[PDB]
Amino acid sequence: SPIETVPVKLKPGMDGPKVKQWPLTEEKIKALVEICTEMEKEGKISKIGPENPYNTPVFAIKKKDSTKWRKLVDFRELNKRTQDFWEVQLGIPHPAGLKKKKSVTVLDVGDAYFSVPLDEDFRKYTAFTIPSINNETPGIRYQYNVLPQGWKGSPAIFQSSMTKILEPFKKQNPDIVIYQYMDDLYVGSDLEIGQHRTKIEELRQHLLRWGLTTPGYELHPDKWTVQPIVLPEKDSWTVNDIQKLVGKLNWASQIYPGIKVRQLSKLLRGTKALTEVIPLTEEAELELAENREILKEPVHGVYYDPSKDLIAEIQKQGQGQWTYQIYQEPFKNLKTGKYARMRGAHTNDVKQLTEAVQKITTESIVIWGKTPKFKLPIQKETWETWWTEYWQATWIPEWEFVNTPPLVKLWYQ
Amino acid sequence: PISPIETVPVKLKPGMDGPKVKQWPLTEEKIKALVEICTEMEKEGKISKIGPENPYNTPVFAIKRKDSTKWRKLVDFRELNKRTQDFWEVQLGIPHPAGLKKKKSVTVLDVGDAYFSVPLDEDFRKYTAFTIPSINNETPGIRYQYNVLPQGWKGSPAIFQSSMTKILEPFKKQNPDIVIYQYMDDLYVGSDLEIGQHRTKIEELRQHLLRWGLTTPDKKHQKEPPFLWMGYELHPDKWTVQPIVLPEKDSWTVNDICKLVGKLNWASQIYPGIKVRQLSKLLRGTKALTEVIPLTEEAELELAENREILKEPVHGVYYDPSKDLIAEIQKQGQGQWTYQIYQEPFKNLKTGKYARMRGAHTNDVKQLTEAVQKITTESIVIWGKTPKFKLPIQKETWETWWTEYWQATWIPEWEFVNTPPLVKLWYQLEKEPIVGAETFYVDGAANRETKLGKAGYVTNKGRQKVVPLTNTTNQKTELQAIYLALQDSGLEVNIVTDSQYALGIIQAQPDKSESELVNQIIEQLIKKEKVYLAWVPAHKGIGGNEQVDKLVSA
DNA sequence: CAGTCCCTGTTCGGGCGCCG
DNA sequence: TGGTCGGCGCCCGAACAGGGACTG
Ligand SMILES: Nc1ncnc2c1ncn2[C@H]1C[C@H](O)[C@@H](COP(=O)(O)OP(=O)(O)OP(=O)(O)O)O1
Ligand SMILES: [Mg+2]
Ligand SMILES: [Mg+2]
Repeated sequence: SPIETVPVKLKPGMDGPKVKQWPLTEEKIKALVEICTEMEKEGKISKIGPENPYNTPVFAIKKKDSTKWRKLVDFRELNKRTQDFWEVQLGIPHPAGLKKKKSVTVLDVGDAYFSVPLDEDFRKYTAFTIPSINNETPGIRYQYNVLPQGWKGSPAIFQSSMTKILEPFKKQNPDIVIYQYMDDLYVGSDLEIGQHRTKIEELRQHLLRWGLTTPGYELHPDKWTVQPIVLPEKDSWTVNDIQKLVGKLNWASQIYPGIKVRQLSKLLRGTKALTEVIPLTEEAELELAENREILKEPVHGVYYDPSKDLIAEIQKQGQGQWTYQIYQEPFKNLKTGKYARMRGAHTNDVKQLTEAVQKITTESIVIWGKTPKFKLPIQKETWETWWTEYWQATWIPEWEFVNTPPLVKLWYQ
Repeated sequence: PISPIETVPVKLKPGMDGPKVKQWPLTEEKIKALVEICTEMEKEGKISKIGPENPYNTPVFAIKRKDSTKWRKLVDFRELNKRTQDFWEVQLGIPHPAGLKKKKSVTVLDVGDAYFSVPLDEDFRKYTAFTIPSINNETPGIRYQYNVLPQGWKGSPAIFQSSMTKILEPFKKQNPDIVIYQYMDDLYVGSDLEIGQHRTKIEELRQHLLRWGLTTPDKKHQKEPPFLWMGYELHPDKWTVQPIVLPEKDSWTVNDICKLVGKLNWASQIYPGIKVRQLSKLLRGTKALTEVIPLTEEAELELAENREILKEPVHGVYYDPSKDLIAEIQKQGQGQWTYQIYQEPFKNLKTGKYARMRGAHTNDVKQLTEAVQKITTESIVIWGKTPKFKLPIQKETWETWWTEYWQATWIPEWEFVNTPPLVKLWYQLEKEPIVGAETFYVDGAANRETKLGKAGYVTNKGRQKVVPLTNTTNQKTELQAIYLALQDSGLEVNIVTDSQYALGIIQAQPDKSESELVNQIIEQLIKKEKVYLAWVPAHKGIGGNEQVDKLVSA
């Protein structure tokens, strides 16, 4: 039986994923199980015991109003341990041309991986445990035989046979740039919605009769300008109204080593009343139209170093007011942006912060070919309590939690 | 007897060998029983004798049980475990009466000689080597090894549990309609059949189990309502924790206090509002669990208070999914909180508390949301649903704190419940300078290796002050300073700072902190009817800024 | 730059409780 | 005399961890 289960190993001196599974929902377990049921009946997974000390959290999320749940796993802790099998051996050539695509389309197809038998000597890590309500029964475990969606090598190993499934439509339409991340595939082009959409539907008839299957949907991240660090636009300035735009430009300075201080630092040198109005001279008034030009001029010191991890920071402002801090180093903001709750049913803090962690990453992956390391503004407990609720990203960005006073949020406000 | 179930594969820690520790002598009493057991155990094949070819050995002992002529035979496998590979525990949490749905028919079964019915793998058996001493301290001990999961082996648990689930796998599969709460070897069969048909299925289940080597002796709760299960008492329509006796004593040692808090923590699931803060507080000065510790007033009371609650019998009900799951919570003060979940007023499912003070600078609305999570998580663990809430915090005090806080805090579907002590932000902070208000410029500092430092302010209407601080730090100053700029100011003030440490602290409107000084700032803060607080860079020579530096930099 | 303090969080282990 | 194991909970202490502020 000439198949080819590619051998793989974890980094040197690295055990496997031993991460406790977390609480689910009635609805979530009922589907999460109904799934693994079929999934075993088709040898993708196989029940396993206690003697396998490896575990990864799992859960599901209905999606797109398919009103059909999809199974997902936080292989995060694994991909970190799964050795550079995904790094220094089988990297990914940055198709930087996708930034320009008029209209790109994303479509999950990893649903093909489950036809790619995984190295058995490795399967022992894909172990995930399902729980039961009120702890009626002990954890029902399982393992992976085929390729586990949402994993590092899961896409890497398949890509080879992938590219070869692409040649017919990827060479009869080389104008388009086709990128594959984790499970989702990206097809960015320039055609109009009347045409461009009718074609993604052809790339279907090609991939379904070639194996793969899949059930505003488009994107144009570049078609959206990062909102620069705007300043106030008044015609009278108070003692604080000034001391504020002062301390703001004192920090909004390391982003632009060239930004004027003294002319507006001069307007005060004595203990004055905050209410008091004291407009400016022509030099400090020209500094308002000057240090206001550095804020339309793209910062300089931005080098996308794939050698380091894409970090980010976020901000809670007001009425769906969140802001993008995509950077690789201190003040080295590669790109920044925002996100406001649309003119639809007004949701809540977390519900959005999540989309506003998903949206910001959807781009990070297109504009860079990878995902951030979000510095989160929410509380651990909180995040972990509902985050899983509002998520449809077949992947999971790494992240941390952080609490730090605003007035630093002003600069993006 | 012993089960045909598939044995389980266990290896040892890479490059590690078996135990080789001797048997620390035991009473002429335990030996008498160990020799009375193994006799049977070996006769039943649960253990095979061994000779010189077995290089390993580990000690064992015995235990009596709750009013039982029976002894439990244990093995001090501490060493082996260390050298034994490690498994993934399959026992996720614990079942809870409150998560049981009302059933037409219940039964409870306890598999006999549970572990000893599950076969240990043929290869590993070699390490479970032990030695059973002689009484006349003459004849060299007799040696054996287990052929079944040993009592006290790091792995027995997850294995048994696993082994068990697989044994019931077929029955549950062919009897989808019978709920079977299983915990270790403890079975609770819930059915909606009539006594007739249920008792019949109960036999089927039994025979099945025995046929797989699992005996279900008559220690099987039948028409036993109240059933005894997981430490409760299951009645036809309510349930309750078993007799939970506290220790009445005079002089209290430290673990003693430990047993109390533990128990009261056990009580806290149904007797509502047990409180522990002042008793747990009583256990910070980490010491000997044989060391006498004094009892405080706040403690002494908290004890007797709860001790009373435990006198009035209480109970809880079962779960009905065709009816909303509610949870209400109330403040018990000083950072503590109590709560209950019900579906029908006065007939609640479970009660509980939340006494953890997460942070050093938070308020009640922080501690309230901190609790709403505790309850959701937990709630999902039990009903796999998330409760609607009833909270003692105004429908606005919330639309304030959140739309106003810098973090995205969220609370599920919730209503208001006017039931003091309500929860409300103890004060606000003007987000717009207060006209006609003495504009103070505050700051201070102290020295690294040297003792003191200082802090002070300056008004825009002309006014000067500064104080000599002792043992302070870069922080104990900035704050110590904003403390006076309040008492030394009226209803309307306007302070400013170049620091952010003190800015964020007071940016959360905290009303409770571990640092007395902080409480003093808040304390005053509550008194003033308007206060603004902006920030401007430090050592960047800003108006009214530098003056303050110098006045203190000295 | 560093080497430092302050401070705020986290994580982890330990003890007791409850269950088997 | 005393001593085992696994699960979960509570609380406490210790060891981390990252900022911000200063010193050399
Ligand atoms: N104190 C303990 N130490 C280690 N394991 C225990 C302990 N108590 C219970 N167990 C584990 C091992 C047991 O085989 C299993 C079941 O114990 P249990 O149901 O209370 O009695 P048993 O099944 O060993 O025989 P019996 O039916 O006569 O009570 O749970
Ligand atoms: Mg038993
Ligand atoms: Mg200062």
